Amino acid sequence: IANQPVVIDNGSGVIKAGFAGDQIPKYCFPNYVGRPKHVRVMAGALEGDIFIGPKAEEHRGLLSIRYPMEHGIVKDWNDMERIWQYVYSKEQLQTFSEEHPVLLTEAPLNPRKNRERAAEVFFETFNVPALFISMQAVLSLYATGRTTGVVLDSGDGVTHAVPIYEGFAMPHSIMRIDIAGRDVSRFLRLYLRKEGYDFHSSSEFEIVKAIKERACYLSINPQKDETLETEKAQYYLPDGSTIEIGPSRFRAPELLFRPDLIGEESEGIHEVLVFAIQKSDMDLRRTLFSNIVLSGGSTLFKGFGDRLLSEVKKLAPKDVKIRISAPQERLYSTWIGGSILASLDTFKKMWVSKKEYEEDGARSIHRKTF
Amino acid sequence: IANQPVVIDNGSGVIKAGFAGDQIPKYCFPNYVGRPKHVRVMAGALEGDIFIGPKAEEHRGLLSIRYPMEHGIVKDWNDMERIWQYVYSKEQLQTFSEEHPVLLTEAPLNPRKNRERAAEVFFETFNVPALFISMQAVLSLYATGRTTGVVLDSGDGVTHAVPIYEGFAMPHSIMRIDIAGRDVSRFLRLYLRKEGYDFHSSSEFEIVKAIKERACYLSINPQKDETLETEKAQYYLPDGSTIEIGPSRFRAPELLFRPDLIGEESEGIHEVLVFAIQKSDMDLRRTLFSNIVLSGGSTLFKGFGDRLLSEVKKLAPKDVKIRISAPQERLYSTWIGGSILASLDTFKKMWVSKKEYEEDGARSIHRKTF
Amino acid sequence: MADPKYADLPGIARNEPDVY
Amino acid sequence: AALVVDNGSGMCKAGFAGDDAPRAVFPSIVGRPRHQGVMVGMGQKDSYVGDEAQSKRGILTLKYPIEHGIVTNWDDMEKIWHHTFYNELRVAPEEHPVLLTEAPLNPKANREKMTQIMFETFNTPAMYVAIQAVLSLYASGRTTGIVMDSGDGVTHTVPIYEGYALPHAILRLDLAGRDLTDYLMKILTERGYSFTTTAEREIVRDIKEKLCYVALDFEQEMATAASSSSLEKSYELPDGQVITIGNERFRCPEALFQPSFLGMESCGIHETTFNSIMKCDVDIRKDLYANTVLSGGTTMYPGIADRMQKEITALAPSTMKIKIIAPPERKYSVWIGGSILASLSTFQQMWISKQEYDESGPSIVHRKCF
Repeated sequence: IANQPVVIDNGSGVIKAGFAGDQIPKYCFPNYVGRPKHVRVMAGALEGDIFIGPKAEEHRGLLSIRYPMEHGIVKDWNDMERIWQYVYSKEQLQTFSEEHPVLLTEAPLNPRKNRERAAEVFFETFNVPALFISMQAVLSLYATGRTTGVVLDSGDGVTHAVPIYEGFAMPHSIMRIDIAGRDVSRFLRLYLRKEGYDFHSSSEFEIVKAIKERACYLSINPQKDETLETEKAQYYLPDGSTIEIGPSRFRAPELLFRPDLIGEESEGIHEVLVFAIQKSDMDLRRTLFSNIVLSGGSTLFKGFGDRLLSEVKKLAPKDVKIRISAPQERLYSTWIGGSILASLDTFKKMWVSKKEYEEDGARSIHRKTF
Repeated sequence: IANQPVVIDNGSGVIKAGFAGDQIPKYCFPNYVGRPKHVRVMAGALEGDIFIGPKAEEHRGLLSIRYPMEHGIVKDWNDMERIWQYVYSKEQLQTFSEEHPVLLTEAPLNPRKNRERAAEVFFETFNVPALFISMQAVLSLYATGRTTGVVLDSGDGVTHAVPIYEGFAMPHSIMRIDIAGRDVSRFLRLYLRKEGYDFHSSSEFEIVKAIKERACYLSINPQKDETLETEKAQYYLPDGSTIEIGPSRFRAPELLFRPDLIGEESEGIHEVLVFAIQKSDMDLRRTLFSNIVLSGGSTLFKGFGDRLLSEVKKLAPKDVKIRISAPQERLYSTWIGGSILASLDTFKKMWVSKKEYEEDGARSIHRKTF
Repeated sequence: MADPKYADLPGIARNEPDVY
Repeated sequence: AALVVDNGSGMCKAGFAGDDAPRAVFPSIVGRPRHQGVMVGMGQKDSYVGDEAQSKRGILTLKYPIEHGIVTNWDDMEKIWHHTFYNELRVAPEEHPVLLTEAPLNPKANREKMTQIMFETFNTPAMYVAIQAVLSLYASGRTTGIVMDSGDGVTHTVPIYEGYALPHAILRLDLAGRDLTDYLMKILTERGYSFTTTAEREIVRDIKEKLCYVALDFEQEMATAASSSSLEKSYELPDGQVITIGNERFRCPEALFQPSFLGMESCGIHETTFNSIMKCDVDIRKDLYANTVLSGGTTMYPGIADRMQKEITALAPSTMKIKIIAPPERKYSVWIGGSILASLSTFQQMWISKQEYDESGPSIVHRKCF
């Protein structure tokens, strides 16, 4: 049973879905379950009581949204089962889980219990013929067509940098933080309350993400932007009430570089990139500096790559060619590589079959991934 | 110019004032501006047409009461200027604004525009020599004599839990909710209309506050009180007409713990107290649980402290020593600490001088408060 | 190509100049 | 099969389920005569009801049982129900189920007493109590939209989105048609047309229905009234006497938009609807602005929809597209909605039964309502 396999690119922010051997994912929607706050007195209302995908995006105001995954670690397992069921259902894929093999994704250095419980869901509740779990960095390099590359990614949950060299992922050189797009959006919300405009509800939270996506930029020199007085640019809500953002637009993404702003001493994006290259072997460093690949949504800020270059120039050894590459399709880079990996004939050997899972259990899944 | 400095403990419900080094604030009056509804035909009437303090409390029924400050954020700035002018005038303090320095108070995580506009009023309309804005939590600990401990407070405006360990306030663990005494009094009024005894006028609103203060209690188990049938205890109004209160007395202050009743998904007092402790670093959590300080008027409900402990026992880790301390004068906690802080010799270094404000501006005030 | 989010004029990469 | 009975404070409307318009339409009045020791000839009714009280108005003390949507005298309300079923409709209440209506934010005891009278006294097989605004929205056809319902009893607002009512955003208002009728009667006395007795209360009510209209701009209409006498219309009474008033046409229903005339100290109907929409969630305001539904007799003044469009646009941001749904049949919109609700097949499982009432009691209705 070797049908056209499915590529479920997981993530706390957005969940991409579709079939193998495609250019772009057809089914992209945000990873959250929406349930109504209010009472439904009047008949002919929105049925189901559980809202996932474009219905939830359309009807935010009703729904008390709650994210099942935080930092690539599913907290609420019932909510992810409903989302994965919604992905497979007639509203998106229009196919059964029994037909196609599954390509799952996870962030590196995650809890092994979550990986086991993920496999349990796909093998038992859904009846998958074969499952395979993979990393974000390996898939990003598949999409570009390279083998050598440091993959500095920045999603909604996790930021990390896996240094791969000619098809050799070094597991001990991996640097990871739990500071990313969601924490920047949460940090922007806190600033907007200090400015004046308060947002508190979960439906109301996604307005702050939309402000962060649209009107934010990274200053090349933050001390210079502090000393100077900002212009105070405007933004229109779905309501229509105007919001003067002020200095919070440039100070919000500084959480990525200075994680001491949230009050949680970590490395930072630029330090993680340097530390990943430094932890690897001596002869591999110059090739890893030349091949720096970007991916994820929190790399899309204005002047992000310019500042990320300047920080590498400050930290790294002098007179070395730094090249921070970044494709046009950064958001779907991880899905594209999964679709390419799924289309290859070697894919049949790498996966974990249902029969192999029933015999061995979790140990066989831990062996095949690494 | 270092005269005996004035303390002005600002608040939405009540405003308290006096001088430094005093045991209790001599001048406690409610923070609102009453203006007459009816026309004055006959001569020899109440002059001025803007009533503040005991005259307004005496003549409620005449005056259309309106509060300038909601949730520790003044909306009507002209009314607060008139209140501050009434504080300084001969009817209360009998002093000039030019002589004494000022200790103002504000809640944490407020709009910075209000803080600048507060400073402009004190420096320009009044001609203050030195101003200093401080937090309610830091002052409450000054009053008790401690340095360690979480300060749970709940006035008429704001409920916020600030964790401070040995003179180190953690700004990123400061939780805040706009669910305090005013919203409880508003929720009690809405319940009394469901019972039968409706109130609508602004002078008539203060009768609901008097009912909230006197005849209310927080039950330990809310589900057990819901199943049981109430006795319908009485309360006599200022007129004379009796009111059987019923289940509206005990379900009204439940708003503080269950903010879903009014229709706003927030934390609640008990969650805010736990969340503030959890946001801090691991080693400080056990000391923060052992030192919990209560403050404000909305902590004075019957069986409030008993319910708080039961909620902490439910949420917090098991086998930890919980201790919810409080002062005897819970309403005068923040003022006494300010009077202590004002009388210290260091207070001269902390404040924003008039010369420093004229040179720099708002930046120097944002540099000295926090 | 089709889909909601893209960036126009960032470029594929930012590279330091190669010396002799 | 089912009967719909909109127990309005003014006109008590009733009929059958699945109908275009109600059969039984009459003013909810119970006129008791002048009790003097002198006899009366050839027999008469001790207490008249409905159209009989309106016909023989000159003698009878016209007392309405419902005051502000609240049943004051229950024996009077019981006589009107009896008059609705047996005399007007000509059908027993034991055979047919009975849909009733009350305004939102009413006393909880009134539903229980209304239901007790239906089951114990009238012996109804099944009953239900609906919100008036919910039915008015259901008569109009839309699932989404705020309903500015306004009768002689109570003006109120209920914002609903995609068949989800927002109970906490509801705002009941004390201003209503009866208060406008009393205001018109007072300003008539100011220009030498004194109406004291309750027989003249219906004449001034009938004057209010014919002549009065909502002003587009009030200060402009006051200026034109002083200049010209073309606006000054004439109305002949039941008696041959005829009277002429100039200022009082536009000035009477202005009390809705300026409650200060009546002495209520409340928000006007234009800004009460705005304040209701702002209390809702921020994401679902556009649809509430688009579907600003009107209903009841107090929305039957000519040019009221134009004044609502002017005032709501003035309050709201400039980017918003304001629109008032004002149908031709908005006077009887509450009853039409009940007829459509009764006609649906889903409503057959939503009724209360006799056996369920005997098990639970009057408190079962609060669960069934919303």
